[PDB]
Amino acid sequence: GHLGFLPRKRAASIRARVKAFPKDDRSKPVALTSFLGYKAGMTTIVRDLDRPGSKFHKREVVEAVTVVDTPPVVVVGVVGYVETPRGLRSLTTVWAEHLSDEVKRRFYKNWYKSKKKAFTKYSAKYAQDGAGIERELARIKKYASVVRVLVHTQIRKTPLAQKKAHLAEIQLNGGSISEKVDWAREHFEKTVAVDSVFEQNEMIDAIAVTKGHGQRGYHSRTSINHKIYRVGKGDDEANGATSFDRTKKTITPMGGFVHYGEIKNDFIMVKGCIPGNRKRIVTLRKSLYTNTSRKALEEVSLKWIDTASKFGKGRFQTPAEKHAFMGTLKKDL
Amino acid sequence: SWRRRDGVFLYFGVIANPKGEMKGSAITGPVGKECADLWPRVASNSGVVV
Amino acid sequence: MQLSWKDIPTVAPANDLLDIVLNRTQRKTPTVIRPGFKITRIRAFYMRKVKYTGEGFVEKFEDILKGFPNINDVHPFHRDLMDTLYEKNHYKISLAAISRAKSLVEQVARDYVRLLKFGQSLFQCKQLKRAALGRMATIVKKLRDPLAYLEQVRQHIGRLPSIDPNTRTLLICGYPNVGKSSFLRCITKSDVDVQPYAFTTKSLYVGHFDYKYLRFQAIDTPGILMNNIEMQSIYAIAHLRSCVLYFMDLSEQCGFTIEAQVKLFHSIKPLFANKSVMVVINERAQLLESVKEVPGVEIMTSSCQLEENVMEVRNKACEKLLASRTPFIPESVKNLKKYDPEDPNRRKLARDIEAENGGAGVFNVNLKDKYLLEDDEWKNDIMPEILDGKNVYDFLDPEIAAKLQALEEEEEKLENEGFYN
Amino acid sequence: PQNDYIERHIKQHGKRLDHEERKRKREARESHKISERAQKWKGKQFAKKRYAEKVSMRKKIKAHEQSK
RNA sequence: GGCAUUGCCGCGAAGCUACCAUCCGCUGGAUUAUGGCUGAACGCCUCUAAGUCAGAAUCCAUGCUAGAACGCGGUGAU
RNA sequence: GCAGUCAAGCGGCGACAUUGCUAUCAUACCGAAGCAGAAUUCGGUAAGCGUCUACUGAU
RNA sequence: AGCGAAACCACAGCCAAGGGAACGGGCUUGGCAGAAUCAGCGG
RNA sequence: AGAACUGGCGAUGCGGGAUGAACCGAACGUAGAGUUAAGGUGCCGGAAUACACGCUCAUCAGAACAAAAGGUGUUAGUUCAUCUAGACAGCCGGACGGUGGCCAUGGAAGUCGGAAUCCGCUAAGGAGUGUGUAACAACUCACCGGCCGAAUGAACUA
Repeated sequence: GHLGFLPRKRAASIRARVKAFPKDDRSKPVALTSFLGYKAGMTTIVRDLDRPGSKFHKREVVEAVTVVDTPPVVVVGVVGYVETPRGLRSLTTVWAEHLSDEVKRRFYKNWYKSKKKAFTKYSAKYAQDGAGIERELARIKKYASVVRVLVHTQIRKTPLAQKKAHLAEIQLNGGSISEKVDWAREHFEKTVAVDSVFEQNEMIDAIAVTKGHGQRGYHSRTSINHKIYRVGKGDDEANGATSFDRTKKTITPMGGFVHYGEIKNDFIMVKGCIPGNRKRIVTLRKSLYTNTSRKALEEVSLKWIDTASKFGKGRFQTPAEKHAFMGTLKKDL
Repeated sequence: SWRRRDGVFLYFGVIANPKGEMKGSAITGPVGKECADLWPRVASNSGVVV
Repeated sequence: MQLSWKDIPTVAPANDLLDIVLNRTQRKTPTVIRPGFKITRIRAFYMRKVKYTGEGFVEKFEDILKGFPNINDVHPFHRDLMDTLYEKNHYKISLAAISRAKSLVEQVARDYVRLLKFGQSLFQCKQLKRAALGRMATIVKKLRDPLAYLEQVRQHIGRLPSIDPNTRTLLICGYPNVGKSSFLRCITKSDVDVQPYAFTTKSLYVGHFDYKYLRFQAIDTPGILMNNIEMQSIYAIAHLRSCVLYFMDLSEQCGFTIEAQVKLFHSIKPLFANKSVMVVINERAQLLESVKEVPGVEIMTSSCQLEENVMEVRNKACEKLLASRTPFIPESVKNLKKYDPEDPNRRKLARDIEAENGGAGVFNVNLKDKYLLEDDEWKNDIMPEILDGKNVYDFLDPEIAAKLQALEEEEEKLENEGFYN
Repeated sequence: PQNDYIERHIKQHGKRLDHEERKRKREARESHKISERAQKWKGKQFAKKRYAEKVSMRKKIKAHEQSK
């Protein structure tokens, strides 16, 4: 078949490395190039086709939709890069002096046996009155032309049985790299909302390690046009309540997800399937380009999401509907 | 069966001229959307749509 | 084929066809062999090369032959017409010669294949192939004249305005530059003039026109004064199922005087009388009245600028050929003026608006304000259509509060009654 | 359709606004094109054609030279 | 229903899994042949010898895959 | 092949023309055809996609 | 868990070209690439 | 295949042709000192990126066969003519009379077809070399007049 994914050798790391990024923005302010999350699972979506000239215009359309868990990303550092004949080089790096336990644990494999005496000499130095620390920022600003921001997932919010986080370097495209570094510093230890990185109808793309069929699979993959249908928030009740049906419920299937915890945090719905599987980290990017076409220009018209249980068959969408139709039982009044 | 855009499955040799007209005036049978809509000429010559 | 020919394959000159066949056999067939290869493989190589060359030549000859129509068997009218455009005997002789050459090529190829099947030396096979190719080229090369004639005939016949003899046709005859040249142009779309020289119309122009919702067409005679053009025109006037018309001029056009025109007209007596003849004219009265000796004719004076006379004559010819409860309407709809595309103030269709703004079908359908709803303040809808596992469409009715009131008290009735004992 | 359709079009509208100039330039480039092709199995055919043309032209010139 | 190294009638998620089910599958240059400009050589002419515009599905750039297991850089720990 | 007007050289021969049967099939920037238009073939370009050594999974 | 052979073995292997009967595997010109080490396309 | 003759291998080192039986020099005790042959002198390779003449830009130059031709590619010569009576090209102009030279055609006045090409005159001209005409006409090709200032035009040969 295709020799571009051969040899059939397992990837080096579960986390999918991001290679390319957009170039620059001359006028717009600092913006995040990409976002990351975890694959919650897959469900079904039904809407009305507003795509112009469609044979099924204004007719119902059903397609599988993946749910990605995207807890608020938090910034913990900034990395400066300088152009060289050998390519980009990270000449300097800096932290925020308040690394969360989720990040400190990633620096160990025996955290239980570890003395946990990390980020002390630098943190104590960082605790000084700036003077020493500002030298690195000034050096980065003087020479660096591309700046990357270190981020990690708030695994504590997710239901995964994992405390260690992962560090991902995210690039920025805003001009006047001095503005970029100033913005990065002002956001140290702060979180960025999901809605502030991506919006509805965006033709973003995602990359993740596919499921291992076992050495088939388990490799890094990419696919463009992973359109986001609707971004949801865990605190904003009625996320599963679509625009049309507006049924009071949540996207979490009855009885939770198959071999995965219940979704109770920020999440995004993406058209079609996505690489990887449940309990796997994924990354999101804007495809590095703009897919100018009427397919992108259309708008979402979500009508209903399949939230039935996946254990056995399913006759109900929410517990409120089951009790009314099924009535009482032995285990009830 | 085959998948329909409405969200539900559906399931239950003849040839025609270049215009799609069949050799009959009282055609009947399971004339689904694959023929009732694809072949408008046949749909008029067929009574039992779907 | 029908009475029209425009799909005849181009006749490749012997040199061109020979070069094309040589290129085809050289490229498609293999070209690498050595004496150390299997002898049977080399025999098969040579046989395949020879057979491919022969088959290509034969197929090209057959395709060239099949494209040309059979003059003899097409139609007596078209046969006679082509007999004057081209030498019919030469045409048949050339076709027979091409067929004989193709048969000879087939025989040579078969004989060489049979002989080549039992070759004894590689150089012997090479010499046999060389001889076969040389003979094929020599036979093809001698067809230069017939091939050139066939190419010329194909070029000339690829645009003729031939029509079925049975179709209603009008034939116009007369001296060159009589004035009838403008007749065809006025009756039907054509590019002809009344320029003051004799043969302003060399070809047999044909043009279609309609009258009384019935199709018609007219044919202009190039000129009649044996002459090749005159013979060709006669061999189509006589055989066509049409009405023959004559034209005359007094002293300016056609050069010849009225007496000479009448004398020429009387020369077509043996065969013209059977097609409902009519005459239009662009001591002299007696000569003009002499046309009345025909069993039936009509003569009227006119001019090239007398368009109404031409229309009346056409209508008369068409007539002669042919001879041979109360509804209910929403008056409001019809009161509005009918669509006027040329009017800038017309009720522009959705097509024009979309083209101006939405362009082609790439535009999206919208129903804003389309519904005949009373209040425009809420011309936007997000229908629930589903609630608590039940369709909202089964509950959306006007002021259902009246019905719900009668059921409200049932909760209290059940509670105090005590169905739960 | 008509016996002189393309002829009628040519006589009514002539040719392109620069057809004569383009044709003259193309013919002028023939000398350069022939020389370029002569130096660029097709070579055998090109050489044979050029030699045949040269021989024919020389024979025609020599035979007609007897008039003077 | 105490047994069919693995039971039958009626069902069954999951592992498996395919339009037998689903989503997706790139945007800029340099050039071959070719169509021109200027301009000679050969005082002319011309597309080319100096340069240049348009132009190949070709080549390279864009992206994806793995990453020299002795190619490299930055950071928390002593 | 047979005989020849055949003739640059040239010791009596002789490439040249004429007289007798017997590295693309489509994918095309480009030009020609008597190509009104579609269609068409031709010279055009490209093989792009159509029609005991070695590791295929590994330490 | 423990016992425990045999066939075969001048020595044996990273490749392209030349090498005359072509045998290239130990001659020449160039390019490769890891001590140690599972497992094989239907070679 | 048969077979007359002379040299090497046979039994033959070593130097060189980077690579080898058919090649060139050279045939042989172990050694110290200097000069050669083939073969070499930019590097792997020990030796001058020496001197002078020009030749060639190959879209794979250059370091036993298709070899007859093509190039308006290049470097130099032989032959025949023009040539200061004004070289070629570049321009302007002449480019005519019998004439629509003889024959049919619808027509053909030079250029759709058949064959002669008569002939006055001039510096110069075909009853016409082509574009071109339905049939004319116009430009013009070889042939000539004016400007220009010298060597040029054509075929072959290395």
